[PDB]
Amino acid sequence: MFKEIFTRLIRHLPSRLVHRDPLPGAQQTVNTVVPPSLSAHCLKMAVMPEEELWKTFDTHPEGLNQAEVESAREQHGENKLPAQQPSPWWVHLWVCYRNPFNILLTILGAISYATEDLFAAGVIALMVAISTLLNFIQEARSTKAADALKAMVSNTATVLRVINDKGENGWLEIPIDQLVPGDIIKLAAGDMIPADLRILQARDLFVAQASLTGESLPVEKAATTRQPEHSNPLECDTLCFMGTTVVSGTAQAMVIATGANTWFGQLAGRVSEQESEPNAFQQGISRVSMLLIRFMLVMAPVVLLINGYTKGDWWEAALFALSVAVGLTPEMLPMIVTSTLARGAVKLSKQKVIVKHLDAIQNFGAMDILCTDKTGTLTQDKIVLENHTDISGKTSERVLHSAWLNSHYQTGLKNLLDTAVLEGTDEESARSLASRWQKIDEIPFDFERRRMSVVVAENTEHHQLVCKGALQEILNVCSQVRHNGEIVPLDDIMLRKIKRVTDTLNRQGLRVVAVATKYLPAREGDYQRADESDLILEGYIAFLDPPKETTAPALKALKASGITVKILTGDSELVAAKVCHEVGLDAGEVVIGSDIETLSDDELANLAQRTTLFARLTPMHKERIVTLLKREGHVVGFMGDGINDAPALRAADIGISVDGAVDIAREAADIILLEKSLMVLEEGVIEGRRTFANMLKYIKMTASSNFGNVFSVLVASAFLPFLPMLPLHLLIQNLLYDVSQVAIPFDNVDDEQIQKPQRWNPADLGRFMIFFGPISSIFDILTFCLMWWVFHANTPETQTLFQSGWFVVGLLSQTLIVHMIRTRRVPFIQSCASWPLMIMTVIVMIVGIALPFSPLASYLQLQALPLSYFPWLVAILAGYMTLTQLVKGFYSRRYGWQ
Amino acid sequence: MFKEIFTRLIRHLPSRLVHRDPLPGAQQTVNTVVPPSLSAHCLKMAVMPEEELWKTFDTHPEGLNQAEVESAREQHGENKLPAQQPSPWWVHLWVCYRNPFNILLTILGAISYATEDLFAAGVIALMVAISTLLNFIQEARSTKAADALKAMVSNTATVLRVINDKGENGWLEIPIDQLVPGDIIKLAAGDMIPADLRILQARDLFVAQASLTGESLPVEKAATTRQPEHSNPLECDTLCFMGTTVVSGTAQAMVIATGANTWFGQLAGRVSEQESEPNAFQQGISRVSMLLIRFMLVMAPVVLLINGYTKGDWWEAALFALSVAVGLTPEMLPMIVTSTLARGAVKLSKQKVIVKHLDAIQNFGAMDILCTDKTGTLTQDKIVLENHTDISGKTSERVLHSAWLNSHYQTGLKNLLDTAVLEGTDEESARSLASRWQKIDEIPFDFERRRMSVVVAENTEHHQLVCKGALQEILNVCSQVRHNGEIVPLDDIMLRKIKRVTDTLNRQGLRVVAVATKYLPAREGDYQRADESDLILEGYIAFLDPPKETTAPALKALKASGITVKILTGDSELVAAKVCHEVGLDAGEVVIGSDIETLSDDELANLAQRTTLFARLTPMHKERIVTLLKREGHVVGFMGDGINDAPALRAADIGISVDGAVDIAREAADIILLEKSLMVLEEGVIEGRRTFANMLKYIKMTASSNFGNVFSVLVASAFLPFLPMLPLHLLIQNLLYDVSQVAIPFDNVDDEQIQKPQRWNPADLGRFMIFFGPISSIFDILTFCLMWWVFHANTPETQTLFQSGWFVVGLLSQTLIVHMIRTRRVPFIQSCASWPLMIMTVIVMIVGIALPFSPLASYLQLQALPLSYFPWLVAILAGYMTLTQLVKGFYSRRYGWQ
Ligand SMILES: Nc1ncnc2c1ncn2[C@@H]1O[C@H](COP(=O)(O)OP(=O)(O)OP(O)(O)=S)[C@@H](O)[C@H]1O
Ligand SMILES: Nc1ncnc2c1ncn2[C@@H]1O[C@H](COP(=O)(O)OP(=O)(O)OP(O)(O)=S)[C@@H](O)[C@H]1O
Ligand SMILES: [Mg+2]
Ligand SMILES: [Mg+2]
Ligand SMILES: [Mg+2]
Ligand SMILES: [Mg+2]
Ligand SMILES: [Mg+2]
Ligand SMILES: [Mg+2]
Repeated sequence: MFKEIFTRLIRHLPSRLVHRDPLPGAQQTVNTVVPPSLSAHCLKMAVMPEEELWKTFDTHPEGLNQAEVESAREQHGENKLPAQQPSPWWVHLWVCYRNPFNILLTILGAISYATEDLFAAGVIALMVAISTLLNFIQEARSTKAADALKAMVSNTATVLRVINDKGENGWLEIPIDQLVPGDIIKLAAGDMIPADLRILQARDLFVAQASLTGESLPVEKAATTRQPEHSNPLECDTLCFMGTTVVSGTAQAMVIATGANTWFGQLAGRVSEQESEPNAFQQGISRVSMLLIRFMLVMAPVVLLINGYTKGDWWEAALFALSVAVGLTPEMLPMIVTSTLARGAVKLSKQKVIVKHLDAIQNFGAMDILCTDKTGTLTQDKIVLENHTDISGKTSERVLHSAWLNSHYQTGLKNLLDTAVLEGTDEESARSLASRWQKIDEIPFDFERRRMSVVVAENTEHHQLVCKGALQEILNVCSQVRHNGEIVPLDDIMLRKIKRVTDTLNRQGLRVVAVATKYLPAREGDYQRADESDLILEGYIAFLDPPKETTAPALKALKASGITVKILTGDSELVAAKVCHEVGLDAGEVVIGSDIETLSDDELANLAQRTTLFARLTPMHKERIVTLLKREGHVVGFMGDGINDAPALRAADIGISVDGAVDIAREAADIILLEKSLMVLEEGVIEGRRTFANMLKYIKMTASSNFGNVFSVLVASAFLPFLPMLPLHLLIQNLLYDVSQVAIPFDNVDDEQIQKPQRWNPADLGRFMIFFGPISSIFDILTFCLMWWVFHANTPETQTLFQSGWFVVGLLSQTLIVHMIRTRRVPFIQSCASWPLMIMTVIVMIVGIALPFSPLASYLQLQALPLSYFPWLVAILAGYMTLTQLVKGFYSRRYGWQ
Repeated sequence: MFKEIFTRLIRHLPSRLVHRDPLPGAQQTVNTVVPPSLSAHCLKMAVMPEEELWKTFDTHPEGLNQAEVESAREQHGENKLPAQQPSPWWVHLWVCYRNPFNILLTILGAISYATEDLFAAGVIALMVAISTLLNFIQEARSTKAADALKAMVSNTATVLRVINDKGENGWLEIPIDQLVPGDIIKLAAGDMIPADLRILQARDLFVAQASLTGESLPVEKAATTRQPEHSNPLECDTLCFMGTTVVSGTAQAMVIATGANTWFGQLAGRVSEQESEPNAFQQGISRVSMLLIRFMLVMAPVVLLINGYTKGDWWEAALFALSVAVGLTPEMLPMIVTSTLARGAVKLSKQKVIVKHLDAIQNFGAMDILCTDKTGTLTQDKIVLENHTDISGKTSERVLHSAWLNSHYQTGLKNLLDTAVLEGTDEESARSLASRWQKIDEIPFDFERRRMSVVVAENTEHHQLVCKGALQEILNVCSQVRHNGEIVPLDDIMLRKIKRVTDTLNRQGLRVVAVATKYLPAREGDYQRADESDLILEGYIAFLDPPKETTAPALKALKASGITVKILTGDSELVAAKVCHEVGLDAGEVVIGSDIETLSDDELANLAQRTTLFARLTPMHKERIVTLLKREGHVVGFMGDGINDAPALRAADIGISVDGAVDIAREAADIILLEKSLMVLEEGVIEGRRTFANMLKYIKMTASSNFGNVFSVLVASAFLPFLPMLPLHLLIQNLLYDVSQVAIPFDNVDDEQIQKPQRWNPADLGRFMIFFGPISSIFDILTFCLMWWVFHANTPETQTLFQSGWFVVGLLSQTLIVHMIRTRRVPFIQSCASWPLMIMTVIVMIVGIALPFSPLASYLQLQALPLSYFPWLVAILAGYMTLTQLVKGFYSRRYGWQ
């Protein structure tokens, strides 16, 4: 067979609904080294004086009004990737109609009924047009809902603009897509860079450029270029590129690039190609579409040739065969995937879960392994008990004052320790310290040395450096200690005693943060990491973060569902073990990052397979563990809300980030939780499994019933001198069945199907179709025999009655078999469908019954049915339902439902 | 007027649905001193030898089988109060039909249509029968649901019985109602006494008889009488009465009394009278019923006299006037109160809230003040951090071992301290201590000395007494301390230093529990409270109970709703203040129980009005505060789950107890929470306010529309030579309107109405009826004019058309005005009714508009309506709706909706 390139009937969904966003910010290291044309304009803008910058981008210090921003947007464009542009509705309607199947339907109908048979081909075009509008309406509604949901959780940028429209200006929050070139914004810690910026002013701005330059260390950014030599576009100290984050400090800069014009837009190579590889969901959809196309190509030509050879009317035979094959078209596949999931997403929106792109739900339904960090999930972020002790254990006010100095002047990410220190310190001493001391510089949290430091001064002759951080990192650089109120050198015995005391504190669940203070003479030169040496240790603050009340029940529910919960923390092993024991999560053996840093990939994969608590991990360690976990059929999902957690989020099959997080974590994630709760995640997982099961059920039903009808009519034409149904009748049946199925996304789901992770095998759909098709065909042949013999529809002159008869049964069959195939169990007693499904089933059955007796039946070439047909119809329906219910067991035993 | 005794048409609901349970266990001190006949049988049973007890009650040590327990139940009766017996369904149907209004309806119809007018009086009886069956069905369904809900949370008793039916026996759990006389059960701490018991065996059984004997101190209970002199039935040491609780110890006893035969059944005086005083809900229902009866007595006789004088047919006039007055009958009042609330209760069942009796919902909707205890609600019961230090502060293993000895052997109620001590202690030392030491006696928690004590021994020569409790109570009795590993006398300076250290610990949120140990020579004599003296203090265990994560948001929501949250704790003031500060609840000034023990009632009432945190309270203090809080229009609800919290629960307007609590707290409470969560309580409060608003709306609509029709027909008969409607048509209209209103309990409620506590004023119903009645009357007179002039229904020979005309619009008015009166806002845009209400409205409108064209119309004396009447009825309906919407503003401004 093969010839996949020849087949082009598949219509793929837009790249926004499925597949991850093509702009993670980092992606991968480029090899083309960008185009040189851009990295001359970048350098020029870096060195271009600020005074003439206003005229270049037509920007004023006050800001931009509505007209100016609109003109800039129209001129330059939108701050979005090209793949993120929604199609116009008329384009969407046209592409939803120009598909080969509907065009061929209309052309063949016109050809068959061109000569002296008007109103026979006009209505057959009307029916396919109604089907096309129905599909377009469903797709448009679902896409609009999904796009609205995605934009609900989007990164915001603070821009001056004009509020009063008279020049009053202010500060707003808008999604990054609306940032036009030549716009003035301000930046703070935790806010990602929305677009390429020219730094206008900066106070201690430190940003993380590891996405682009590959260096984990933060890089300074000054208002004016302090670096000596330019000609390195990425390393210029006055420009910040999109996709980077502000580690610390404050700044105000002007937008200079937007959309593809940004460095990441085209220089990173994202715009060029970068569309060769699809994901698992797209591959499964493509497999299903190819299966349906193969089925149609195998079946429909046989019917066409048989009818044409038997009756001699090749055109009518082709039209009828195409009408039969309509039910198996892949054009339905978008709708389902677009509609069902979207509905589930809406329900997730009511459960404090926002899904960015729909396909993640599949992974979100098969997340057997869940890697999370303890604080925020396992324990409350707010700390209840904190005491500022000294080496001897006595309470020290000096340690608390130094902690306040280091936590009130720092401009980095806000920490639970910083908030607790600010709250605990009394107001009077707070004012005294604020008046006495003033900031001179800042050394941000590099995350390698794990030591945040701040330099302050109260006089122009001496500077005091105060640093906090993990106990071991502080101790590695301290030289002196204030034990007993004297500056005694820190000996090995004192270090061992401190380690014993801190281990005792940790085993109780108290984390330890040390504070060190150093005095230096007045120095104009800016301080760097090298100055953090020979520090005088002051004390260690012991604090407790209580485990959340919901943590234990949520973890129990998660492990009952089958989601193996693993912890990848970057704190002390003892604290993590105590937290896991208190929350009831078994820890087994802890594994430090130093060990895994040397093991082989296979050894680490096996260890992660047989481990639950990983402590003292670098972000590279977390990414490596997440990547190596997905080595044998395991779909691992990571949950992080840090600066460096974006690579880990992208590495995992599904990334989850809390709404109250840094902007990069939200942007790179796939699912956004409105709060950091495990119970919310568990409920969302249940709902997502329900939604995926509903979509699979929809596809299976609509494929199986149509294949059964195709088989029915396939073995019918040899012994019939007329068409068993007219193509118009088949189109009516398909439209009414689709109207009935509209409510399937709202169907209930059996608890058996959502008790385990779902592994979707597209190949199972073919076996399901083959098993559940001929059951309808047997009773369709029975209906043919009933019409031919009992009711004497033996001649073409009385053909129409024949057709009408089968029509009714067919429709009702397609409308009733649903209620006996949406289970592994016995319907209506052991399980029931949702009310909307019942309502639609009743409505469609009533319409199908009334259609032969409707006045339009003569227009639709339908003849009224005699009353003797009704008991036979009921008997056939009951027999079909009973037969399928009894035969479901064989399919359950042979292969299984899930 | 007066003559309230003469009026007896009001039907009261059964005493189980409304009003508290008449068996709190304690009630009040009796003055009749019981009947002497019972307190001779009680003494005889106390002194009657155990060997012959088996034959007296026909009980075997192995237990009782199904036949024997059934025979005993049939002979003696059921373990329930007489007021708790549900009525038989046939009795319920008969009492729901023998009401005077329906009987007079049938009698007057028969009298009017006795002579040559059959099939006219038979059908008028059929309609009232159908209405009676509808009312009975609704009442029966709602009562069954409420009774099922009440029995869900009921006290259980562990009884041997027979499981295998072959004599294997075992231990079961059955609601106390099934405990027949001569049944063998076992008792544990926290289980209330289900019925009068004869103690067969007892290990250190201590029970609280303060309900009966009024003594707070626990009383011993031995298998054989150890007291010297009998003839005091309450103080006999071998019998336990119903309504008492087991403070500590274990026992196995035999049931000797059941139902009213128990001491509390009739000797307490509960059976005799004790039904004079109703509650607020019953008084409001009675006021509404009296209002409706007075309105009927004012209106209907006038119509009867006018029609009888004008037309001369007194019997038909009386029939018609009674049919008009049907809509204002109080017979609907049970249904509503029985149905609506029940529906809400069902929803509360899905929100982990179980309502025992329906009336509490009203109080549960007006609970402006909520008194609760901190632990369990404010903070999690489980404690995260605990360290067993000594006086010098060093960690002491001896203190932990003594705590394990005192917490593993005690049989009292489990404490979080006991659980934490048991878990913290290592298994090896646990086994060593268990093997080394053994119990000799026990001194339970009297709650006055606040010191639980246990005496153990490792040799037959020395006994060690170990006691824990609050720090101050332990220190008040200690004499020596093990400071620095020596037995040094406890001086004042050491006491002051310990107090300073413990206050420092408390200010951080850590509670302090001290442990004292004493040595005694081997003494056979049983130990008492007097032996707790000259104890050697060992150490104080410091533990932390973290505040719940949901506490702060739930408290914020509660205070936003208007529920003032007050705390009545019995712990240290500093700990309560720290907890309140951490959870965000403002504390202001703490108040100790010693101060309030001396203040006057008015002073204490004012203080409680202007205070939030009460610490160091006795249960009497809590009861006094709760009682004095309800001194000015305040509905105060208490939440407790302790032994002594039952009087406080009964004192409050509404009592709330958690499902996981002692049996007495659950039994005496009014609402049972499936978990100790404030968010659940807040959601339940919102739902209960919704339910009460729905019931009030139902009553207001069904009264106002009927009064409007009554007024309409009242000023209509003078200028009409025929009845404006037939009584049969009126009955049909009322039945269809009731069918429409069936779904009102499912109506949505505006958030404005449930944003504040509800104060139900029955007198407002009359003003609402007077304001919203004549609007319907104006358009009814318009309909009369339309029929008389435009359609020329000027003679009795063409009377029926007239009637039929009005019929239609009449019904539609009563069916449509609903949608424009269930608001203070504009309908269908600013607020909408629930879908079931819309469905019922549409169905009833269709039925009413189709009845004149139905074949039964001739049977119902109804004539088909000309098509010209349809635009007129549509215009009349639109005008009536618009007029009501416009004039709603005047009613809202003059009085107000809520
Ligand atoms: N700018 C900073 N970036 C990262 N960590 C910081 C920073 N400043 C201080 N820290 C500390 O370093 C720890 C590293 O934790 P992360 O794993 O990066 O994030 P997290 O949410 O705190 O999860 P944990 O700490 O591993 S339980 C933080 O918990 C802080 O105590
Ligand atoms: N048998 C007992 N009955 C009552 N309290 C006891 C008993 N044994 C020990 N206690 C202690 O006495 C305290 C009195 O608290 P209660 O108010 O009666 O109940 P509670 O649920 O603990 O609410 P608290 O303690 O006031 S926050 C308990 O918290 C225990 O620490
Ligand atoms: Mg931001
Ligand atoms: Mg600097
Ligand atoms: Mg069919
Ligand atoms: Mg019990
Ligand atoms: Mg004893
Ligand atoms: Mg009316």
